[PDB]
Amino acid sequence: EIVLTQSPGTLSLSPGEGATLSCRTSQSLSSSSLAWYQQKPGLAPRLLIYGASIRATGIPDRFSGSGSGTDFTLTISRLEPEDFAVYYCQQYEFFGAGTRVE
Amino acid sequence: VQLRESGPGLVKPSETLSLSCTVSNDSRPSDHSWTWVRQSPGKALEWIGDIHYNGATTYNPSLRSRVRIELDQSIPRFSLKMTSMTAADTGMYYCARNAIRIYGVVALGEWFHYGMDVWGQGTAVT
Amino acid sequence: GAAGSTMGAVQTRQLLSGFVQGIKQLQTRVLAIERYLEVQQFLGLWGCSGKAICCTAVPWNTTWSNKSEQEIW
Amino acid sequence: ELTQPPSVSVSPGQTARITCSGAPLTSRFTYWYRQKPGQAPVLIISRSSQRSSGWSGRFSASWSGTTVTLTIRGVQADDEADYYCQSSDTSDSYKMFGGGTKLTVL
Amino acid sequence: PQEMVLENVTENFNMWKNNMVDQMHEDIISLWDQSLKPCVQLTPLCVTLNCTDVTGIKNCSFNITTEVRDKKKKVHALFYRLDIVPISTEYILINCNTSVITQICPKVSFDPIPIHYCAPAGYAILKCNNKTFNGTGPCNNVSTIQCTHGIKPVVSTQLLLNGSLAEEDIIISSENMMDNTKTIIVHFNESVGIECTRPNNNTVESIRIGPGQTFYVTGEIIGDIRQAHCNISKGNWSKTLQRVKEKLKKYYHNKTIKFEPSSGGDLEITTHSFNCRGEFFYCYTSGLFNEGTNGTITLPCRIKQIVNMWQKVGRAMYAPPIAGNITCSSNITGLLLTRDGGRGTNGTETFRPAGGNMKDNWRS
Amino acid sequence: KKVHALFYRLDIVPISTEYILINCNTSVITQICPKVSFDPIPIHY
Amino acid sequence: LNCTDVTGIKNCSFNITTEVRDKK
Amino acid sequence: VQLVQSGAELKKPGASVKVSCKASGYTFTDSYMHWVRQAPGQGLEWMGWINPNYGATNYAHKFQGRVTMTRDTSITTAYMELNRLRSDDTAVYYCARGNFLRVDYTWDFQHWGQGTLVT
Ligand SMILES: *[C@@H]1O[C@H](CO)[C@@H](O[C@@H]2O[C@H](CO)[C@@H](O[C@@H]3O[C@H](CO[C@H]4O[C@H](CO)[C@@H](O)[C@H](O[C@H]5O[C@H](CO)[C@@H](O)[C@H](O)[C@@H]5O)[C@@H]4O)[C@@H](O)[C@H](O[C@H]4O[C@H](CO)[C@@H](O)[C@H](O)[C@@H]4O)[C@@H]3O)[C@H](O)[C@H]2NC(C)=O)[C@H](O)[C@H]1NC(C)=O
Ligand SMILES: *[C@@H]1O[C@H](CO)[C@@H](O[C@@H]2O[C@H](CO)[C@@H](O[C@@H]3O[C@H](CO[C@H]4O[C@H](CO)[C@@H](O)[C@H](O)[C@@H]4O)[C@@H](O)[C@H](O[C@H]4O[C@H](CO)[C@@H](O)[C@H](O)[C@@H]4O)[C@@H]3O)[C@H](O)[C@H]2NC(C)=O)[C@H](O)[C@H]1NC(C)=O
Ligand SMILES: *[C@@H]1O[C@H](CO)[C@@H](O[C@@H]2O[C@H](CO)[C@@H](O[C@@H]3O[C@H](CO)[C@@H](O)[C@H](O)[C@@H]3O)[C@H](O)[C@H]2NC(C)=O)[C@H](O)[C@H]1NC(C)=O
Ligand SMILES: *[C@@H]1O[C@H](CO)[C@@H](O[C@@H]2O[C@H](CO)[C@@H](O)[C@H](O)[C@H]2NC(C)=O)[C@H](O)[C@H]1NC(C)=O
Ligand SMILES: *[C@@H]1O[C@H](CO)[C@@H](O[C@@H]2O[C@H](CO)[C@@H](O)[C@H](O)[C@H]2NC(C)=O)[C@H](O)[C@H]1NC(C)=O
Ligand SMILES: *[C@@H]1O[C@H](CO)[C@@H](O[C@@H]2O[C@H](CO)[C@@H](O)[C@H](O)[C@H]2NC(C)=O)[C@H](O)[C@H]1NC(C)=O
Ligand SMILES: *[C@@H]1O[C@H](CO)[C@@H](O[C@@H]2O[C@H](CO)[C@@H](O)[C@H](O)[C@H]2NC(C)=O)[C@H](O)[C@H]1NC(C)=O
Ligand SMILES: *[C@@H]1O[C@H](CO)[C@@H](O)[C@H](O)[C@H]1NC(C)=O
Ligand SMILES: *[C@@H]1O[C@H](CO)[C@@H](O)[C@H](O)[C@H]1NC(C)=O
Ligand SMILES: *[C@@H]1O[C@H](CO)[C@@H](O)[C@H](O)[C@H]1NC(C)=O
Ligand SMILES: *[C@@H]1O[C@H](CO)[C@@H](O)[C@H](O)[C@H]1NC(C)=O
Ligand SMILES: *[C@@H]1O[C@H](CO)[C@@H](O)[C@H](O)[C@H]1NC(C)=O
Ligand SMILES: *[C@@H]1O[C@H](CO)[C@@H](O)[C@H](O)[C@H]1NC(C)=O
Ligand SMILES: *[C@@H]1O[C@H](CO)[C@@H](O)[C@H](O)[C@H]1NC(C)=O
Ligand SMILES: *[C@@H]1O[C@H](CO)[C@@H](O)[C@H](O)[C@H]1NC(C)=O
Ligand SMILES: *[C@@H]1O[C@H](CO)[C@@H](O)[C@H](O)[C@H]1NC(C)=O
Ligand SMILES: *[C@@H]1O[C@H](CO)[C@@H](O)[C@H](O)[C@H]1NC(C)=O
Ligand SMILES: *[C@@H]1O[C@H](CO)[C@@H](O)[C@H](O)[C@H]1NC(C)=O
Repeated sequence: EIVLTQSPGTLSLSPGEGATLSCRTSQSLSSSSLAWYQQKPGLAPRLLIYGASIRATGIPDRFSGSGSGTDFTLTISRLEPEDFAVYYCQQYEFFGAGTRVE
Repeated sequence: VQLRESGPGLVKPSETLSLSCTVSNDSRPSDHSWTWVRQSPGKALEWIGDIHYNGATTYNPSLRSRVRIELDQSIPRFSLKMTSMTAADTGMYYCARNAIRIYGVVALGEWFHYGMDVWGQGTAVT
Repeated sequence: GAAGSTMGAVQTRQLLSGFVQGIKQLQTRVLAIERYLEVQQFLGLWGCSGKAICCTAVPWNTTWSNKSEQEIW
Repeated sequence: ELTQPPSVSVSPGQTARITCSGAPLTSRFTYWYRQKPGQAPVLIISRSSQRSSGWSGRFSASWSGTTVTLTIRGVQADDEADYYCQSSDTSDSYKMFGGGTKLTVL
Repeated sequence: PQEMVLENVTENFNMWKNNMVDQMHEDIISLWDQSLKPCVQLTPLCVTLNCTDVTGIKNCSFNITTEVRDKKKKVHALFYRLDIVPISTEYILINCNTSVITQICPKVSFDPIPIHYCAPAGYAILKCNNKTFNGTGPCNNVSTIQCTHGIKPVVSTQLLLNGSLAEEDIIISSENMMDNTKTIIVHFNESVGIECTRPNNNTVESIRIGPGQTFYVTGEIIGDIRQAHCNISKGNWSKTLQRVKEKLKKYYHNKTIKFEPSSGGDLEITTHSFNCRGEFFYCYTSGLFNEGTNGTITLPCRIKQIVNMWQKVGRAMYAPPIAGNITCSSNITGLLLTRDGGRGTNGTETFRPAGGNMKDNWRS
Repeated sequence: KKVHALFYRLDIVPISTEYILINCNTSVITQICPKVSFDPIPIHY
Repeated sequence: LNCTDVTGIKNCSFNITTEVRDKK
Repeated sequence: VQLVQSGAELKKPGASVKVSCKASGYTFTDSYMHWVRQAPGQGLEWMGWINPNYGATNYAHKFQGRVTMTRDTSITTAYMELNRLRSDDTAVYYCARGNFLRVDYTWDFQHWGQGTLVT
């Protein structure tokens, strides 16, 4: 029932640029309830941020995020070639559709 | 316990037989399955089907299309409507009281039939 | 009993006597003895061996959330 | 489907073993009834108890495998009658009778 | 056991991040391990069992090394089908090849007597007296006590038995209802009578297996082999459940509130288990959580002797049998639930009973 | 291995010539350890 | 232990009382 | 953390698959074994979790009645059996261990297995 819409767009960008990604939550939840995922083309997804601010092990420093209530946001400062893949916002149980970067 | 039947007797082909059965001097009709059987001359007994006071009913697999069974009518009664009866299949019809000895909680299936404890006087039908 | 009471308007009679009054329940009692000695030693080192309320020679800094007597008591 | 021999013959004073065999009998009780010519059937072998499956009188029943034998100690001329076994299928879907055995006294 | 009310005091209680549950669990483990040290160990009894039908009960014949070690004696015993596994008619006692079965000692009762918890020197226990207190958050007025009330350490799975009733209203609690991996506790303010029984007339036979070691078995049931059943009344139940439904309407987005049976799982969690007089019942609850007048909701039950609760890898427990019948009258004062997830739409929330994670039974 | 031993009649009970050690079927016999003397030395309190 | 040569290592075959006590 | 999943195969209408998520090298008992369905080039879905010490399982409302999730702890291998598959069940299937496994109490799926692309 917790609806997790995601912003449109395909982000036709080159390496070295930035990227702003966002995910919306349908109820007033704290920051601990939302996480972000890299979705690779045909490989196992991995976790970056759990709790909307705490980074995970084996992850570079270029990814940061914040948000409380609604309109949670992820920002990447330097898009390496491997970072041009899909990105998912995970709730308790319902995953996200996934905003696209080319 | 006594069972007394009542019907036309003289039944022609392609007609619906009807045989009601009054039950007398029975303290607890609810705890006995009530069934009909038949015996034609020179043949073994054939089971028509049984009913209970809960409402559960079960008929013979290769007679059910013809027969249906009636329910309680204050005075403990149960009947047998046999549509499309033929004169090639006649016989002597009996009411019977498949008694039930209950030994545990009857909801959990903790019961077993004592058998056809009492039998009616029987009526020959054509 | 005076937990929700304001500071203005009992320590020795009621609360302080309740600090000493298998291996598990022996460890918790040795630990009770250690905490009673680690508080009584602190008081003895602050010149408060036999008394419960002590005025001390350390002035109250303005940086330790300075509040008036009316606000506090 | 139940089945039993058409007839069994035994002299007065000895014992006859009417046998009844079928598929559901390895899991369900086998009742027996006695029928005279014209008169209504009566109950001769009943299930008095869940486990004992006992009897009280000259009739008795013995179970083994898929066959049940009605055994009548002390046969008399009055006992000359048809005997019908009954079993109640694999599940409680329908009751069903056997072909009947006519006991004749020599 | 002194109590003193604390006026004008508000404290942020937390039922879930508590430590007395994590100490009560370990103290139950410690006492159950200590109490089963001078008791029989059924390692010699792990032998081939010639088991035939007596139903769910098997007549098993086997041989043993008797008190005179160079002599073997053949004995018989009635074992339930849940207490044996095949290896034909050859069986072995369940959890022999993973655990060391330990017979529960006769002449030492394992009754859950009330247990108070008294704080040590220098500490205190605060009790929250607010009647509508769900388990988390501030309390209107509290009370410092030395020793807690009588806490019966019951063992259950889906219905909390012989607990403490809520004073005024039904009390529902979770860490976070939108999280689905977290059991929802519901406290009834009105007790529901539940009378349950094992109606089999057992005869206990003693088997000597060593110097002073005795092994008590069932043998020669007398009369009908009847089924253990657990009666609840359809009057008070579904009234209490309708009240629970009304209360669970408010703590979520508006949706129809209605109940489903338990999911798949170990007979230890798919059925309301407990312990009555040392006999372990496993009563199915499909007749309670499946959709109204006076009657009875008679539940089938399966008796299990070899049980391993608070699952310790390498330990089991043979609960000895009792002659005659027993009866099990208790007071349901609670209910453990969980919530199915998914994008199921239709605006109906399916609540199933949940079991395991034994600490919940002492969080209540 | 077959062995022999002299046992007093008070230390065995019959079950003929077949016997068993007394209090086997009620108690767990424990041999008193050699090289550890059980002398009642004086004990102060 | 019925031990033969496999060096300082011996291949030893022997029998045991398994989890079912009346089977070797 | 080592998770070794099984291989996929197209299953006709009415068959049954039994996919496995054989684990190694950690405390299997104190670890949820959530299952996750990847729709083809689409958003993920939550099949269900399985506590392996008791088997206590919760599936999704979509697949409630069509799936069943057994676990084996002796060999520390969890299972997931899916009956009555249709042709619309085209997806990939992974097993994720999380929900207080990592520091945060909320569902934080870190380690993932090998994938299984039963159509
Ligand atoms: C839960 O709820 C249920 C109801 O839902 C509670 O009550 C149970 O109800 C059922 C009926 O629904 C009760 O059935 C009755 O059972 C007895 C059977 O007698 C048993 O005990 C005797 C011991 O002395 C024994 O003799 C009986 O017969 C055996 O032996 C004879 C020997 O020949 C043999 O023929 C039999 O086949 C048996 O082997 C038997 O073991 C009986 O009293 C009742 O029937 C008679 O009684 C009444 C009047 O007395 C009459 O109306 C009947 O027609 C008949 O004459 C009946 O079948 C059941 O007993 C109840 N359950 C229990 C456990 O007792 C149940 O109690 C609730 N549980 C709890 C915990 O509260
Ligand atoms: C929830 O709470 C209820 C209420 O407390 C519990 O039900 C009681 O459970 C106790 C403990 O098992 C039961 O007590 C037992 O009762 C038996 C019957 O006793 C009667 O009959 C004997 C004669 O046979 C009389 O002497 C006696 O006075 C009674 O009239 C006995 O078999 C038991 O005695 C055995 O255990 C004691 C240990 O205390 C030994 O000393 C004895 O030697 C003997 O082995 C025992 O007394 C009690 O009857 C139950 N009450 C009711 C109303 O049913 C529930 O168990 C509890 N629920 C859960 C899940 O724990
Ligand atoms: C148990 O009871 C406590 C209160 O005793 C409940 O706490 C309540 O929690 C909700 C959120 O889960 C709070 O709602 C929101 O709170 C924020 C401030 O934290 C506020 O800005 C929002 O507008 C909104 O009100 C709520 O305030 C809080 N307290 C009360 C008194 O309602 C808790 O949810 C209960 N839980 C269970 C499972 O029973
Ligand atoms: C403590 O009790 C007080 C009342 O004495 C509760 O405050 C209100 O209680 C009423 C009646 O139940 C509710 O309708 C209100 O919503 C409560 N107010 C608030 C702000 O919640 C108080 O909630 C109780 N505390 C707990 C934890 O239940
Ligand atoms: C348990 O709580 C329920 C719910 O508040 C109480 O049921 C109410 O009982 C009163 C009695 O006067 C009725 O007027 C209300 O309509 C009832 N409410 C509902 C929702 O049915 C119940 O009385 C409480 N039990 C105890 C023992 O206090
Ligand atoms: C359970 O079975 C035992 C079997 O012995 C019954 O005990 C017998 O009870 C009868 C009652 O008529 C007495 O005549 C016997 O002497 C008893 N035998 C012994 C060895 O005590 C017992 O009554 C049965 N229990 C129930 C509830 O039926
Ligand atoms: C279930 O709770 C009821 C009360 O709600 C208990 O009934 C009381 O039991 C005590 C036992 O000391 C008796 O003194 C009272 O007279 C009973 N009260 C009423 C109103 O009947 C009942 O015993 C509880 N059940 C169990 C099994 O403990
Ligand atoms: C009913 O049968 C009993 C059997 O004992 C008999 O005494 C009684 O007279 C009968 N009653 C009627 C009304 O036929
Ligand atoms: C609580 O506050 C009120 C404020 O009027 C005060 O009268 C009362 O004494 C306080 N409680 C205690 C225990 O002192
Ligand atoms: C007390 O205040 C003075 C003000 O100059 C400050 O330098 C000093 O650090 C303070 N002392 C403490 C212990 O904070
Ligand atoms: C079990 O006991 C029966 C008793 O008749 C015997 O015939 C049978 O051989 C036994 N089974 C085994 C496997 O030894
Ligand atoms: C048990 O031991 C006895 C010794 O007399 C032997 O006869 C029997 O076959 C053995 N059977 C089983 C099933 O262990
Ligand atoms: C304070 O706690 C006492 C305990 O005796 C209780 O009677 C009283 O109702 C509580 N106060 C309120 C406002 O509920
Ligand atoms: C249970 O045992 C008692 C003790 O004799 C007996 O009075 C009662 O009839 C028995 N009931 C059942 C249902 O087994
Ligand atoms: C077994 O012990 C009893 C006392 O419990 C004793 O009287 C008896 O003699 C012992 N058995 C044998 C065979 O000696
Ligand atoms: C050891 O095993 C071999 C296998 O061939 C066998 O021939 C030999 O007799 C065994 N030795 C003994 C001492 O049993
Ligand atoms: C061990 O036991 C088996 C039992 O089959 C027997 O065949 C073998 O000779 C025994 N051998 C040794 C060396 O212990
Ligand atoms: C041995 O234990 C395993 C679990 O470790 C169990 O699955 C198996 O059934 C047991 N063996 C036998 C022969 O029952």
